[PDB]
This record gives sequence, C-alpha cells and structure tokens, in this order.
Amino acid sequence: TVKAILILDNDGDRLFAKYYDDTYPSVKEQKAFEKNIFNKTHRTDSEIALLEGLTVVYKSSIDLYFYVIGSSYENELMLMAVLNCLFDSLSQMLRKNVEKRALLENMEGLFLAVDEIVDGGVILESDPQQVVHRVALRG
Repeated sequence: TVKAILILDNDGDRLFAKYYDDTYPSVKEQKAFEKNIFNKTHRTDSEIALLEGLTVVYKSSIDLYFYVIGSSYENELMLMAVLNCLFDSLSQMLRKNVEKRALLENMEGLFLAVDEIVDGGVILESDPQQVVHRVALRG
C-alpha cells in the first residue's frame, strides 16, 4: 500500500501530488507535509527515510524530487519498486531527460503512468516497460 506519490520541483513546490488515504486531508496539511519532506531531504539517486512517521523512499533528478510514501510498517523495497517504476517510466517517455520542463510538457503521460502503477493505494504494476506500453494505449 502506497499512501502518497509526490513530485516536487527544486523550490519544493508541488508539480504532482496524489494522496490515497486520509492522513493529510486538507491542502494546508498536505502542503506543510510537502514542505517538511522537502526541507528534510536532499539530492540522491535513491534514499529511504522515516519522516513524519512514515516511510519515504525518494530520489532526485536534475530539478525534480520524486517521493513514494508508505506507512512506517511497509516493505520499503515495495515502495522502492514503485519509485523506480515511476521514474524509469518517465525516463522512457521523456527521452532520458527527466526534468521539470519536459515533464510539464507531457503531464498526461505522468497522470496515466501513475494510474497504471497504483490504484487507490494498491500497487498494480512495477515493470516500467509494462506501464509505458499501457500509457501509449490510453493517451
């Protein structure tokens, strides 16, 4: 189970957020959480942390920070598989430039990919090759 997927820009500003349960019901609480996460994280190719009582697996590209968040009890490799599948699906779709400019140019790609990976918090698919194939079929 995934509780959230976030992509923040280099200023910590939300490019994409999806929350799958009621942990952060208001937008003010979500944005505060996003700010806290951002301020407690840094550039990396892949890190796991407990933050805010939750398991956060995350990674950065040149100007984007990608987080996949689960409960404090979750299998953290499952959460990493989501994060890799999302990132690697984008890498294929963005011709290997995973950056704010390219991603904003194909946000539907992004939205459809996340919907192939997670459905209401349930992890449906961790192979990015599968995901990109299905996004191509849907838009």
